[PDB]
Amino acid sequence: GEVPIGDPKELNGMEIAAVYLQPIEMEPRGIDLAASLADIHLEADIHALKNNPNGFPEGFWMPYLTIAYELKNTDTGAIKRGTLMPMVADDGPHYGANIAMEKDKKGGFGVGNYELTFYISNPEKQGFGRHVDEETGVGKWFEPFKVDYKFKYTGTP
Amino acid sequence: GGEVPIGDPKELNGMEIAAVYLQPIEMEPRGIDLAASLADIHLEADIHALKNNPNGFPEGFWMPYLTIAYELKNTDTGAIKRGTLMPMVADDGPHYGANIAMEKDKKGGFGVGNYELTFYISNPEKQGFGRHVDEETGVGKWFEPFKVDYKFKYTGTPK
Ligand SMILES: [Cl-]
Ligand SMILES: [Cl-]
Ligand SMILES: [Cu+]
Ligand SMILES: [Cu+]
Ligand SMILES: [Fe+2]
Repeated sequence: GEVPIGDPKELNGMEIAAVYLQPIEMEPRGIDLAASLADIHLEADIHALKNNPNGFPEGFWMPYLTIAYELKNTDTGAIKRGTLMPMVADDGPHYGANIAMEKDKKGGFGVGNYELTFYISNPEKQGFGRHVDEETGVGKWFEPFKVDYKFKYTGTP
Repeated sequence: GGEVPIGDPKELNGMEIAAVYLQPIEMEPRGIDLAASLADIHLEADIHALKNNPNGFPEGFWMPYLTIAYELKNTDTGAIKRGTLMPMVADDGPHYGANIAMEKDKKGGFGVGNYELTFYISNPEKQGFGRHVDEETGVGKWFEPFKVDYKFKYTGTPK
């Protein structure tokens, strides 16, 4: 089961929530950190709100986002950064990454209080287009932004 | 509107794959597709998950990160052109599309007539989109690359 990370945020036509679960195994291999090296799988759950201004139907997954994360243990001061990758699981597409916590050879990423930040850029950064004609067009994309969560990490689930 | 349907939708590999066309559409960012003023149609592949999709996509969801090549053939004249459909969004949602010169393309016989359209579709892994494969959260293997074809009569730009 998935453990909630903080409270979700609504902005820029999107619901942006974070969860973690046990490490997963991803194909293609050699991209996501291997499950045996990780303690959690971190997911960003990002879906269109009602009346999304960029034309995405309510509830649709928001694709082609560029997303980085920053995870800070506020007890130890340890900070790490990485990027979340687009992928699909049994419960649909998301952006995810296996992450070493206890297993991080640097130390300091064990059980404790955390701050998580997502840094998110719009689909155009990856060449995704938008109609702009009168008949079928949609509005401009958001500028890059961050969202912050606070959570307690209680150990590899 | 709306979109002019091209042939009949196919249901294959856990997806509905339909083809439609509209008038040329103005797209941002500028420069990455053919300008509207230079085109006669906007061609789209309309691709969504069926129920019981074996790759974890909920019913109705747009299928993202597909690589989609098209071949458009005028069977009357012999004219052929090939291209890629690019992912983008319109007010009614995401699709794969391209502006295409028909009558305006003086390099071939792309006028009003009988057409065959083929899509060549590769799965999202070709673009590095991932899939869980662990027992707990994993999904089925991706489909191998495949083709679908449609026949339609092109009658000119919608007007
Ligand atoms: Cl929070
Ligand atoms: Cl057909
Ligand atoms: Cu994942
Ligand atoms: Cu389009
Ligand atoms: Fe999930």
